[PDB]
Amino acid sequence: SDLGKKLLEAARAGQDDEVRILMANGADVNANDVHGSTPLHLAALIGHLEIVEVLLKYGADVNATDIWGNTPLHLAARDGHLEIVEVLLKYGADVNADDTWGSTPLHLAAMDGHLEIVEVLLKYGADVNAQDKFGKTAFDISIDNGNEDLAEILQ
Amino acid sequence: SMVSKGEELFTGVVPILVELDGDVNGHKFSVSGEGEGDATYGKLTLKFICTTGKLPVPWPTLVTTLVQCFSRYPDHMKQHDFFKSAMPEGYVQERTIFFKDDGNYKTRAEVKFEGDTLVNRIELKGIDFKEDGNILGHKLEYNYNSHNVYIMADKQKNGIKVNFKIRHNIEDGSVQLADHYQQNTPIGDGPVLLPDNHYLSTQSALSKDPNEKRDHMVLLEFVTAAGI
Ligand SMILES: [Br-]
Repeated sequence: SDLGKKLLEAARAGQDDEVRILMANGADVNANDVHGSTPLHLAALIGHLEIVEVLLKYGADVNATDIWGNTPLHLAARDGHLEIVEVLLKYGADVNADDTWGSTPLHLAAMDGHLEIVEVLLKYGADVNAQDKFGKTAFDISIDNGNEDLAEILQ
Repeated sequence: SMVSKGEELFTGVVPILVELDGDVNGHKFSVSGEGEGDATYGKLTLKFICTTGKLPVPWPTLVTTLVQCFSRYPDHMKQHDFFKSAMPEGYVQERTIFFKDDGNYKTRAEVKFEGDTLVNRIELKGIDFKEDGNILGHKLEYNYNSHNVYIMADKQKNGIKVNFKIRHNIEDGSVQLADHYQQNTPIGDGPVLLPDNHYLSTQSALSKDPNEKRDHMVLLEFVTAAGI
């Protein structure tokens, strides 16, 4: 919207107090920009856990997708934000959501070398046999990157 | 892990300005663009307008010409982000683009900060375009493919180079290749880290604004680095 634009900006800027103010004054929790990015995408992106929680409490869609196929879990997994991965999963994030290239959060987390995030994704039923559109599983990726520790838990 | 002086400037959302002065087979035109980029997300949001009237070439032919400093780089690769690390004083970007069975563009651009805004100023020259053909004849579809590009250090020239092919879709199912030869050099004169070779992956969506009378293009992009 308008109140929605303010909210997208405050979320991305990591201004927690502004977000709370906007939310209690009735801002649209599921506002999005032209890319389909929601405030929850943005707070997960920058790793602001308290904001992620506030937004979930006020009815944020945990599975909102941008036009590139990114959910907030994709962005949190890619950027290495473990507690945010945990909370998104607990409150219903689709662990096997595919972006445009067929990448699941497990692929993104494996590509960036984020071991603890991979362990949590697996705990929540991440598919080790899912292929992206270059035909690569997360396991194949970890081998390409020479990462013993990921290869061992992804086999 | 590393955060260079120039990387510090891209932690937030950054306003963008693009100015292009063009000449193709003698047809003069100008394009201006505005919007913003978010290098942490890896996204661009831009709107471009032809200020001279009607664009004498297809908009898709201009996309590569109209700021790779907005690519998202993983933490382990931040020391390889030449583009952001050249800021604020910026870099020169030079291309020759050969359209197969048709003419070519030559571009020179300066990308740098002017105040708080990242500004791409371009000169473009096109020649030897068939009046019949896909470009001047405007037979390109209004869309854009996803492309990976391989970024290479060039020690001898103290910069980087990129040689890539763009596939433009034509009305009747066929495809028009555009071979890009790119060279980038810092404007600063100090010592500079040249990157290890790696890739940029670009996705692009072209659209129109419902309320814009002028010849324009809305361009959204999503860009990530990989391969180290
Ligand atoms: Br910001």
